[PDB]
Amino acid sequence: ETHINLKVSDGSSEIFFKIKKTTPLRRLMEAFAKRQGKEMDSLRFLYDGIRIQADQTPEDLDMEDNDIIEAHREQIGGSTVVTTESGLKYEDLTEGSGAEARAGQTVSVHYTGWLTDGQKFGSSKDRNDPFAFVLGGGMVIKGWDEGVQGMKVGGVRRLTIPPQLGYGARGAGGVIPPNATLVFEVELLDV
Ligand SMILES: COc1cc(CCCOC(=O)[C@@H]2CCCCN2S(=O)(=O)Cc2ccccc2)cc(OC)c1OC
Repeated sequence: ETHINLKVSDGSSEIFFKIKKTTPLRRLMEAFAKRQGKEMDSLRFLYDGIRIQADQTPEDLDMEDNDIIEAHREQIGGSTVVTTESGLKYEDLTEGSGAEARAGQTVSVHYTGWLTDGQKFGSSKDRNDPFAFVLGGGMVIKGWDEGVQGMKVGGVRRLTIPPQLGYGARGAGGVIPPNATLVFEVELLDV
């Protein structure tokens, strides 16, 4: 056999590939990162608990048909996920500089949002149009009004938003179903 099938899983997104055994894994890794809107740089791919480098081939790693590659985010700065009283979770992927965003300020952000199955349902980067709103003003979902408070400019924060802080029993956009937990990465551009 010259080719094998591989599954890459990050716990949410799973993507299936068929790769020639002598092909470097770079293209597969890039494909998985692109599907999440992310750069390959912000991800780590493991096979049999060992990190894969882009130049390595399935042959190099003795991979077999239907083997699994696990995908993770690694932030060099570390990972601390905080649960709030409301059940919101936040994780500062990057901490910003300067003053913290406060309720009542108009902020400008970039964001991407996904379902817990990894499906991207929206991004400001799609129209390359930052999104502005009045923080704590009730014009965005509750999880955002709560979760963007405390961010600093240049910060990127990952919000995990339970449905009562999102779209609840209604869902939205022909994409988000009832009772869906939402994941956003939000970049604070200005406050
Ligand atoms: C369910 O409650 C509300 C929902 C909205 C939705 C419009 C604003 O959108 C958002 O809150 C979020 C965060 C800010 C960026 C855009 N989104 S969004 O979730 O990505 C919008 C979306 C796009 C595609 C499919 C489904 C949903 C506005 C609201 O206020 C006018 C709401 O009431 C507080």
